[PDB]
Amino acid sequence: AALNQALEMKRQGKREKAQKLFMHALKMDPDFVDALTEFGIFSEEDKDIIQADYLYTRALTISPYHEKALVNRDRTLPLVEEIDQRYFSIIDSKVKKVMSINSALRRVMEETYYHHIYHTVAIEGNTLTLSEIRHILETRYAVPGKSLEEQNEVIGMHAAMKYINTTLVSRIGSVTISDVLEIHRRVLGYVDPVEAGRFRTTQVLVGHHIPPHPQDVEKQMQEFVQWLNSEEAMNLHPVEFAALAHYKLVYIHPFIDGNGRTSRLLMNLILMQAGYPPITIRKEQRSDYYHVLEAANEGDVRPFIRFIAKCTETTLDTLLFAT
Amino acid sequence: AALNQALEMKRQGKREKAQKLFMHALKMDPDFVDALTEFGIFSEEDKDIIQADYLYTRALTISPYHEKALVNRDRTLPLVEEIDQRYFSIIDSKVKKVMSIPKGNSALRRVMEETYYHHIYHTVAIEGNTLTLSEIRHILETRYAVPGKSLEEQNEVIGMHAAMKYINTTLVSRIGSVTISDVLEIHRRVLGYVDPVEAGRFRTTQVLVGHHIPPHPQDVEKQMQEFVQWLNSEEAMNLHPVEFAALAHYKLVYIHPFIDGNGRTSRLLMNLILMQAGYPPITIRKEQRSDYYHVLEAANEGDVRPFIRFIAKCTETTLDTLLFATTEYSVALP
Ligand SMILES: Nc1ncnc2c1ncn2[C@@H]1O[C@H](COP(=O)(O)OP(=O)(O)O)[C@@H](O)[C@H]1O
Ligand SMILES: Nc1ncnc2c1ncn2[C@@H]1O[C@H](COP(=O)(O)OP(=O)(O)O)[C@@H](O)[C@H]1O
Ligand SMILES: [Mg+2]
Ligand SMILES: [Mg+2]
Repeated sequence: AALNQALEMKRQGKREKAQKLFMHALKMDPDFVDALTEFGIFSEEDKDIIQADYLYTRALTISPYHEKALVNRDRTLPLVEEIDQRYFSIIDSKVKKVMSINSALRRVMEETYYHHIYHTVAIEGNTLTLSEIRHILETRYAVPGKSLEEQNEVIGMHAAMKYINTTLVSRIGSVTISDVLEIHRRVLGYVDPVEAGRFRTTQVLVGHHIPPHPQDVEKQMQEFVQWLNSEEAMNLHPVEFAALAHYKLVYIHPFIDGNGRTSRLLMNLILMQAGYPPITIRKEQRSDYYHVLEAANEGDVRPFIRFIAKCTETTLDTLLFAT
Repeated sequence: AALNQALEMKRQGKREKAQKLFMHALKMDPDFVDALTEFGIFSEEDKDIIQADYLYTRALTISPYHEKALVNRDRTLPLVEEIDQRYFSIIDSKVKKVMSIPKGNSALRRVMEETYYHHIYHTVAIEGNTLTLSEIRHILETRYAVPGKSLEEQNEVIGMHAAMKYINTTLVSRIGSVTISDVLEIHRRVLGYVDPVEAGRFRTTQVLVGHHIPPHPQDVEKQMQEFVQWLNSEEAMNLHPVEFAALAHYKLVYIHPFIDGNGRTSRLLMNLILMQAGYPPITIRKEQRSDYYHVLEAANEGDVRPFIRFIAKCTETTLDTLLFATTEYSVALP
């Protein structure tokens, strides 16, 4: 198809030109095995083994026996497992330096705390500025010309964080379904006190994703918390555990609202319980954040795991910048 | 004691003077049987049989056999029961006038909206909420915050409206028993936007409320089961709607089941009882805070009649307003 033009293009370079044809052929058919497999060998020439591997894996989900994808995938499968293991051990070092450590650390933590709220709420259309958030929380006085729902999204954010940082981080034992609802009760309670702290009673669409039926939400959550307390989960790297817990909850979409915020908090609880600072997915990463969630729903949660790892690294880089 | 100075002073008039000595003797001892009886006799000379009766009723709670109180109390016990029965039948006529209006009527519809925001203004303002009626209309109509006012105050308003909506939609028209769950559902909305953890659940701690120590948090649940049993009893349905409402208001206030928002739920439950009997929702105005607490104090002390009467005067003033306002718009509106 358009693939052959990219292959001829690929020769003689104009690679930026070959990329567009590969990308266009992918838009016309994202399940085109020969385009995936050839675009992966293209991605490797640019030293992008992680993306090359993505495309060989997408290809073999569509065509399990495609020889060209197979011989490449066998090759990159564990090369990528190492590359990924390595990134995690790089994050661990930055965590050590941070946990090695004060005047300027304490100062950073606050600046950060209000910055987390600004980003967790802003990502989904909340128009409050960081100064307005600091105002709402410090003074307890409303902000002029801004909706009450927006300001109550902030109060609940702080109420929930307080509760986690005080009642759950230091606590020993199993993470319960009850804790998750307690987080949600605070997260959403000031905006919707009837729906906060209880599961979805209706079926919904979330982009192109239809989550479990409200009849199934409770079992899917019991299975989720079983997993959160499993050895399998505690044997993961905290970053991979956190990212998976974030995703798994988002996939269940147990509440009618405030799912993304509880997932980001649960993720930060998992991380903080493993001695990691709380991560912030910035407002500006919404497009990337949804692309990795889409690829995850499509079958590969690694880019989501990697997305959260780059968020983890950035958060630490920002902390160590105050050296 | 100082009673003898009033009594003598009372002779020769100088009543205003007499009153102060009676009031002072009452401040030094509110349980002085002879000062109560003499002051009741004094109150009748001014045509105040209801207050005279209060004083003889009070005296006989302290001294069951006091002859002077006793003979007066028989005279007045049932006079006052008639006077009270009569006021209620006067209120019924005014309700008939309100409920004799076509109800799609343009003038009333304006008054019903005005009264709604005015109720919220007063039910919240009575406990120090500084929001003005215009700020309340703003918060609810626009959904935008009000500058320079606390978020707690604006969330007290959102929860009142949320609760009133729920009552007016889900409970007024509903048939059957009023349950303990409905009361919590009201509270969930009333308080949820201010305290989402405590809203919809009973007190877990013991508290003081003025000079009143309510049931222990261990006892709150049984006291509420007894309360809703009473709300569904025929004894309660045989009362006049006004007396039933006022008693339900008081009984809940006495239990004080929640850590906050008790007064508001009681005023709402009171308005549910009334609305279920075909009465418009009444408003205890913020300017009546002092009187409202005095009648609750007298109730706690042993006599709930002044509280019942207080709510009846609120019922009458609400209707009077409604009728007058619906009549002013009948002319000046098209
Ligand atoms: N296609 C999708 N697949 C899976 N999860 C999704 C998808 N689209 C959105 N989400 C998730 O839904 C969240 C937004 O839903 P919502 O329940 O209203 O949470 P909140 O109120 O915290 O923003 C996003 O943050 C994301 O985590
Ligand atoms: N001494 C008292 N005796 C009986 N009830 C009282 C007393 N003091 C206060 N109350 C009741 O308590 C209410 C105020 O308490 P609260 O639980 O905080 O409710 P809210 O915040 O809605 O007003 C008053 O409206 C009144 O009904
Ligand atoms: Mg949302
Ligand atoms: Mg109060």
